[PDB]
Amino acid sequence: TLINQHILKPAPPPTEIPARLQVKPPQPAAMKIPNRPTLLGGSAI
Amino acid sequence: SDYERLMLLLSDRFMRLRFVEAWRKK
Repeated sequence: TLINQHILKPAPPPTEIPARLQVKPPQPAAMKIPNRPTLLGGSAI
Repeated sequence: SDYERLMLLLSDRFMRLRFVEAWRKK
């Protein structure tokens, strides 16, 4: 058995839209291998 | 050549060998 936590309350944190772009075709393309951990949400044009 | 200038939008287009040839010497 295990005793579990609970969700608190509707708390709203919105994200924001950053500005840069990238081209680089290698797998790391940043600091490490996976990409959806290291890609900025939704970027501005 | 403004077709190529349109077809290249958002393209934006040996130092790490230097810092490893010293450590391969050591």
